[PDB]
Amino acid sequence: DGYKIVCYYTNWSQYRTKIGKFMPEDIQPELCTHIIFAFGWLKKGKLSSFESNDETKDGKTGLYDRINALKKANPKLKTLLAIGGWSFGTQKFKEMSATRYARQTFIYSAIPYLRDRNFDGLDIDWEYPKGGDDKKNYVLLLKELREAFEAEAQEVKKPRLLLTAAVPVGPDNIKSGYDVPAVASYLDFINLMAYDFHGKWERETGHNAPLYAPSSDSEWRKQLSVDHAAHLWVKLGAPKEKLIIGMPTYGRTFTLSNPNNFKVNSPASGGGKAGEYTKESGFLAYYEVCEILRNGGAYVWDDEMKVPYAIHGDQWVGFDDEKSIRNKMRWIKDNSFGGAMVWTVDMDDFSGGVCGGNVKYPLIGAMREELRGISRGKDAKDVDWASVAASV
Ligand SMILES: CC(=O)N[C@@H]1[C@@H](O)[C@H](O[C@@H]2O[C@H](CO)[C@@H](O[C@@H]3O[C@H](CO)[C@@H](O)[C@H](O)[C@H]3NC(C)=O)[C@H](O)[C@H]2NC(C)=O)[C@@H](CO)O[C@H]1O
Ligand SMILES: CC(=O)N[C@@H]1[C@@H](O)[C@H](O[C@@H]2O[C@H](CO)[C@@H](O[C@@H]3O[C@H](CO)[C@@H](O)[C@H](O)[C@H]3NC(C)=O)[C@H](O)[C@H]2NC(C)=O)[C@@H](CO)O[C@H]1O
Repeated sequence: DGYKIVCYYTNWSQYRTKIGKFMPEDIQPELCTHIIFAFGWLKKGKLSSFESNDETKDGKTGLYDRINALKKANPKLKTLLAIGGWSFGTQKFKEMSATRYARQTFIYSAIPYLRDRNFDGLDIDWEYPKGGDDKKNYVLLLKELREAFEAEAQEVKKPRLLLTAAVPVGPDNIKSGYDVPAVASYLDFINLMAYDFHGKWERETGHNAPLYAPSSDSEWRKQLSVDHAAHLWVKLGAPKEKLIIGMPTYGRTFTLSNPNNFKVNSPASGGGKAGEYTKESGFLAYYEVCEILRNGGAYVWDDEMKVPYAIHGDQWVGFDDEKSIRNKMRWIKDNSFGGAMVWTVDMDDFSGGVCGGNVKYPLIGAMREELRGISRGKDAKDVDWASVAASV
């Protein structure tokens, strides 16, 4: 019991190079209370493997087993398999949820799939149900999943499979797709995706995950904050304790139209240049942001949003650091939410070698410290970026 620390592990992190290369054994068994494996997949309406190397076959241990092997060292650890995500899209969910036969086909495939692979539950990551049909059918899917999980638990006499979901922070997305009271009822807990609030799809800089909106925000734009989103879900009927608030170990990047105009809400010409390890314009891992800050980048703390951003030339990144993460943990406690969720475990400074404080998992370690009272170790000190990096 207590606050949850819910960590997403992404199976594509296995393909990154050099400092970016991540494997299940890089996760400390005691780091998180839950590890969610992103992702499984759907084939012919049934739960299936994303890639053959997630599976164990021919004496070669797959990623599923290597993640679940962490429970040998920490038997309290729970694992779940996520289905969906951005790549997965919506059409396969629409089809699977559209009829009782399609739903039950999925459900009775999901239970043995999970049990045979020693997963403790299923995380539904449909992005996103949209429109009245999806809104109803999503509730029906969760409802039938939950009652089938309940029936199985009683028949096999094992603890029940968990059912969770990752849900959006955009008010339009929420209203269109989510019957919040029913959704909240059928889920064990709710992974609030409190990030991607702003990014290269907009023509001005904005933070990936501001706790509060800046005052320069239009009052439409003010809805886009962690604080507003979490409270919206409560207002709509989600129990506070079921809300696990997402925390990004990444930032979103912009190229400034003019390097002299570098504050939040400054004109941008597009996304920031790709990182060496994550190789995607508009995006950087926390440890890629660290390299910037240790190589001439300027650090700004925004005391309105309670988050930092970094500038280097015309490159702008809104990210979370040990300071913003600790402050969000205090806000989690002050508001009695259920804990913190992390996207992802593989973009923290997991080696402890990149950000300079010589602490493995500085961000997630900070989450666990603040929420569960577990020290990150003897001389584990937050990097003070205001001193380490340049200023504006
Ligand atoms: C839990 C939740 O709903 N997750 C959201 C994530 O989907 C999202 O991250 C992106 O996820 C997609 C899959 O959903 C990634 O696609 C894969 O990307 C790598 C290369 O980057 C590739 O090697 C994989 O094979 C590929 N798979 C296939 C089969 O498509 C995508 O890269 C992710 N990348 C980024 C930069 O986000 C995150 C981020 O917003 O939000 C989650 O909540
Ligand atoms: C045509 C156009 O660009 N329209 C914009 C809308 O898309 C935008 O909504 C935001 O869309 C972007 C993508 O266009 C979302 O970012 C994506 O987030 C997913 C996970 O949430 C991530 O896996 C993707 O990688 C990422 N895409 C990119 C390109 O980085 C973003 O989450 C949407 N907004 C919110 C609040 O969730 C809105 C913005 O006003 O309208 C147009 O600008």
